[PDB]
Amino acid sequence: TRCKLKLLRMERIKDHLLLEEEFVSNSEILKPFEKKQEEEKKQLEEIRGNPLSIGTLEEIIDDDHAIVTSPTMPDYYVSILSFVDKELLEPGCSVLLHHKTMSIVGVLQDDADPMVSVMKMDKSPTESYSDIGGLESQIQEIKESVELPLTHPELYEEMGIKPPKGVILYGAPGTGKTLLAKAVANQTSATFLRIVGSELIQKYLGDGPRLCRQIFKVAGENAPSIVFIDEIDAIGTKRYDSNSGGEREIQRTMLELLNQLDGFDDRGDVKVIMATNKIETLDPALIRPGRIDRKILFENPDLSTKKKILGIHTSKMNLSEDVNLETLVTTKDDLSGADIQAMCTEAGLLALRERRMQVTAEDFKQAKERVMKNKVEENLEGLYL
Amino acid sequence: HHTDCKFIRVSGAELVQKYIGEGSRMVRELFVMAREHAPSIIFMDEIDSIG
Amino acid sequence: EVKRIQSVPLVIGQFLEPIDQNTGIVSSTTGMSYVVRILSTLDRELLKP
Amino acid sequence: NVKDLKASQRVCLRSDSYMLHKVLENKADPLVSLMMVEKVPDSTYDMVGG
Amino acid sequence: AAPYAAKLKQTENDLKDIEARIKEKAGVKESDTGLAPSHLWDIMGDRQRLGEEHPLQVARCTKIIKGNGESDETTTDNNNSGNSNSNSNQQSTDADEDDEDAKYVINLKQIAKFVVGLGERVSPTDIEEGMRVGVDRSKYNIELPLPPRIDPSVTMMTVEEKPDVTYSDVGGCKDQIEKLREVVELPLLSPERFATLGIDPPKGILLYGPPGTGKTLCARAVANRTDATFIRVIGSELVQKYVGEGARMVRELFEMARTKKACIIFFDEIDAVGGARFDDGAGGDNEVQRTMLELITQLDGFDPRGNIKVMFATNRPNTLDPALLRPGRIDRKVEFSLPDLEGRANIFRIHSKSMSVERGIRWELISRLCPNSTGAELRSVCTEAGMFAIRARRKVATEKDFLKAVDKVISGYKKFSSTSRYMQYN
Ligand SMILES: Nc1ncnc2c1ncn2[C@@H]1O[C@H](COP(=O)(O)OP(=O)(O)OP(=O)(O)O)[C@@H](O)[C@H]1O
Ligand SMILES: Nc1ncnc2c1ncn2[C@@H]1O[C@H](COP(=O)(O)OP(=O)(O)OP(=O)(O)O)[C@@H](O)[C@H]1O
Ligand SMILES: [Mg+2]
Ligand SMILES: [Mg+2]
Repeated sequence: TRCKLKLLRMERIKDHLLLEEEFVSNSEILKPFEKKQEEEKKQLEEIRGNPLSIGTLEEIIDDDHAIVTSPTMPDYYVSILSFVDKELLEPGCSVLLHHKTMSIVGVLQDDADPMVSVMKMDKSPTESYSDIGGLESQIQEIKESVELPLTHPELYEEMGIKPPKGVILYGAPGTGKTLLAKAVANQTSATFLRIVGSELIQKYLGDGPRLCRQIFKVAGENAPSIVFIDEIDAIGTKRYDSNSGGEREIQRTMLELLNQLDGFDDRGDVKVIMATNKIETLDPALIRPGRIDRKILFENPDLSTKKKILGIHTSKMNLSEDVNLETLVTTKDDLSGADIQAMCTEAGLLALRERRMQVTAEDFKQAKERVMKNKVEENLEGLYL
Repeated sequence: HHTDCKFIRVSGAELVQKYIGEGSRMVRELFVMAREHAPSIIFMDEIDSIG
Repeated sequence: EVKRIQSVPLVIGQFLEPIDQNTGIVSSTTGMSYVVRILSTLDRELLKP
Repeated sequence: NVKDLKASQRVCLRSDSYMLHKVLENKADPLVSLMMVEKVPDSTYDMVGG
Repeated sequence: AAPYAAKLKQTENDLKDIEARIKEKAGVKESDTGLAPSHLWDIMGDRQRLGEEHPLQVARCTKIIKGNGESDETTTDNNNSGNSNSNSNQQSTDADEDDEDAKYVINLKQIAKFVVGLGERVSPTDIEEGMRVGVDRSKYNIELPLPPRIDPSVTMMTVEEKPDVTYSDVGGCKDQIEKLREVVELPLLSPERFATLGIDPPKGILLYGPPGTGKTLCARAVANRTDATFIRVIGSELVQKYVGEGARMVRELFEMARTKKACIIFFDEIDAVGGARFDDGAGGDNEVQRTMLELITQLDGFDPRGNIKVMFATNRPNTLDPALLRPGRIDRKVEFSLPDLEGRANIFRIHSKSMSVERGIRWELISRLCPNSTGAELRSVCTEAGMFAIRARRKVATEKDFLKAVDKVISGYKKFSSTSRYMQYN
């Protein structure tokens, strides 16, 4: 009771003050200036018409022009002029054009696009510094590769080695490979990119290779970063369709991904994470070792590892005096970490079933037998016996 | 009907609706719709005679 | 004068749904969403689907 | 205002300048129109007893 | 339930306050774009924006006509073509004469084709096939030529001249490397011997092999040794190909090498772009087929090549045209393959050389334990061993630190078949 009040003491006053502070300041900003900056703004608005057609800058020719490719079907030789500089632009950046006669009138985007919006996230990570136990060892391998160059680059220099680039998490479902990456990201306090690899692909053609570029482009602006491209399996060796409407799309999109990962330089400052079911849903060579270090094979919790996962859950639920910690383990045979969480959800539903406010002995025992029954084989001991 | 939840019901695999966008991205929009109009039950179909 | 407007040429679209009781949103066979004023002297009970 | 328009707000526009009208919370997609087709859920557990 | 219940609602209001706080924040951002040196750009800025002088559409020539002999008047003429230089100057039964030539037919990037005239800045020697040309917003006519394609500036990046790679940065003094020397250096020094024998001197080579061997390192190695300038194109890094854009990618760099003497044209990774066509496939492409048709003819044309050598690296020889695999394009074929024990000793010695480690290590000792492998895997053993070494807090990775690193890659191999052997006691 006393400490949840202390969270309230810290959060209510500081946070409530912060809203109020923003709200007055929006007025207050205006008042210091009354000419010069106001004037320049005023003529920016006369110059720039309403609406503005979006552009994408392909390239700058150094003579006060450029070439843009726009969602308007023909391309344009546009000029660079009015409240924009030649060096305020870089190629491949998104520009704002004048409706009447296309001209770069400045930038207020700088790689602002919807695919950027999905990718950047302001969400809170689900796990923070391995909240849920088990897989102690595997995290002390992600950390060596990913977290460790960011935190201390010096140690690699004494060693005289180049620092790693990226990790590949793979193997079993229900082992929380996608959640360890979230843990590592919160530990450092890095920039995290939840983009999903499957969100670049659509029926419509020719859109995809833009999207692959934009990932590497944004990641480098906000570096240091951790990039997670989750579920790069779907864009693997496989094909969209066996008829039509996708013969090209997977082929261009994957190839284009390998290229801009290597083309950065061999960096140890923008890490990638590829989350994949297996290497049998991807191409047999990726990009392909010395360059992609390290590879982490997830396999099923062992008796030690699954104990650890379980102890977390059971303590957050009523009672444990009824059926010993050991007696849960003993009854269970080795399975993924989802099966361990599943037994506890079912146990809780069973306490509801009885209409108890205690997880009784009976509830534990049934919940254990249920999961084992899904998920079953018996010809391991049938070949034998 | 009794829970006082949304319905939809999604019949089969999604590609079929294209009237605006494509059916690949209506899966992405499954989130946006489910949440705003929560409380929802979604009866997602796919019999799997695909096999 | 209204009746002239009602006769051909017309472009097919498909009514989706209302947003008001006198304005609706359609999408055409052109492939463009247009928010349209609905004409008086038509269904608005059997127009909704 | 730009304090009255939010991120991910659907809006109406003209077509001769695309000048805004007003805010709309009705978001129009084929999936949302699928709910219009389906209509209301029906029946009761004792109709489907056994 | 007062201890948690009351405190639950209090938790909730704070979160909602925080959501509201973020929408207040993002509606105002940082002012504006106004910069004092580009406020002076505004003086010129009003005049050009209101004038009819931009934008110019990007078009590009796709078809050349000669503007007499075209068949523009069709009165007393016949066919689709005339005399190929006259059509209205030999007859006035058309009732017209015109003296316009090299009119040219452009394509827009909307895929709409138009014939246009020529400006006051244009003459037929400023225009060509494949060259960007700017045309009006309304009624079209060429104003200013723009340089050919989107290739310039993007190609130059890929080209590095005079590599900082020799046969010290390649391990093994492999069989392929000995046949590689014969192709570049030997007919460059002395084209006399080849002439007298009555063989036509090797100048084509295709380096191919599994990934991770270092087919490229060698190719760079000899480029420096022969002391020739190096021109590189990578046809899976450079993916411009659209309607014979990649034929312009090929042409420039080949054309540049040809103006110089003592050169290497290295065409790399041509599995795509100038590679296999996908008409047969479901891809329907024959955009990479223009790149192919150009590449062949550039070679064939260059011949005798004056001791300027055309090299090829491609991963697979399955992605090549059988016209390349006729002699006079490719003459020598080298498959790169797994290095021997000492060859794998050498790739380990270079990796280890960069490291700051204890010197008491012996390179042969480590590579024994190692199986037959790719160079890229031996890069991995040193980088992995580096990570184990800092973790244990040694500033050196001992011989023992590299044996742990070797073992983990192998253990994976065991996981995919079956573990445990008879070599735990033999
Ligand atoms: N080391 C760990 N970190 C995080 N959670 C873990 C750990 N070990 C086990 N778990 C357990 O595994 C459960 C399942 O995780 P989750 O279902 O997200 O799996 P995944 O391997 O990322 O899957 P998918 O293939 O479905 O994308 C967690 O909820 C937790 O109970
Ligand atoms: N001969 C070698 N000497 C030293 N290291 C080597 C050698 N061969 C390969 N390696 C290592 O492997 C890394 C990557 O492979 P490399 O670029 O040499 O190969 P490739 O088979 O020509 O490749 P790709 O399929 O990427 O074109 C090198 O940067 C280097 O560290
Ligand atoms: Mg996952
Ligand atoms: Mg190579």
